[PDB]
Amino acid sequence: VKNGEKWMDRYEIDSLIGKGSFGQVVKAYDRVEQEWVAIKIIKNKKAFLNQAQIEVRLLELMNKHDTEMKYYIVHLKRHFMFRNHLCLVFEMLSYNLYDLLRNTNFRGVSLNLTRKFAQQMCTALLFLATPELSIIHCDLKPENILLCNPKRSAIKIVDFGSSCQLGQRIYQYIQSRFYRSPEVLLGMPYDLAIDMWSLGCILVEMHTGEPLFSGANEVDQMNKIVEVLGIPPAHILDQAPKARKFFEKLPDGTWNLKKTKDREYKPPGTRKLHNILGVETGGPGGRRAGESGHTVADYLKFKDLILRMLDYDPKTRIQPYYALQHSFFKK
Ligand SMILES: Nc1ncc(Cl)c2sccc12
Repeated sequence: VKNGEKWMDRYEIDSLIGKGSFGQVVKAYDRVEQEWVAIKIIKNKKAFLNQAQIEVRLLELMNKHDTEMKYYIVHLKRHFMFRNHLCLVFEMLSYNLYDLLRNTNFRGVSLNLTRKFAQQMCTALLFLATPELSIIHCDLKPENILLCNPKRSAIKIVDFGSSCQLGQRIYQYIQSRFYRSPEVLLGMPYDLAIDMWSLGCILVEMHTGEPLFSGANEVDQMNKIVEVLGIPPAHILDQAPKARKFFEKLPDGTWNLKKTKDREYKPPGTRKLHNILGVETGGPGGRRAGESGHTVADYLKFKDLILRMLDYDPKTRIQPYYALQHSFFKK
């Protein structure tokens, strides 16, 4: 595909926006609606297609509801088949929250702009919790969240390439390693709560500039989580099929971390979030200090809400509705 190309008397190709594992996305001009659109083209094999067909069904299912909460999700306009390649057409958006982080030289955005991103994102999760919908994203992270307009702070979610309805699971190795939840590490079955774990991890990083849990492999990842939150509740490890990839059971019935050939890893639960945020010490690297809106009383409300998102037990973890009513959002 090259600049100039006309497709079936309607779409005029301009350029490549993005690559992917699924195929290519492009910038084209529609002559019926007379507006610019983004076209995502699937690679021509039996494998990507079948998943794509699911992506389309899940998007259409969402277009049918018309609530005040569906406006935090990218809008799908059309789909059609051409030169044996499934093609999806969406509205144009701006750059993503990773580029944004990279333009601060990884120093982070304000608490006040962090709050505005969290509010919008808790709303989108509450929309997918609609009983007649019940959708799990399975791949939340900065790259998959886009600004609506480069002048403004409105956002929307994209890439429903891994998504699945409650009780329709295909794979067990899902999510991006940095944003993977403890139940998926322990090979247990998953519901909607895994997307709320990812949000916690994302929000911390948008204020500090660096990831919360940056593992180089599955064993590395779990150890950087025990550093902050300690050993998980016994009742959970006793059901988890891959609990002995990370821990050991004792005669009385208590668990501990496994052996390892030693220059890293602090003791369980001693890397308190308290210092990762710099609550009583003027923010990350005390870079705020002078700055107004970054008072100690506002920092404790952020700390409390993050720690409700990083509960090990997914039955007792906080849900979209109750998070929108937290003291951190109160005026
Ligand atoms: N600019 C964009 N608008 C919409 C979508 Cl879905 C995508 S995917 C890559 C860039 C981009």
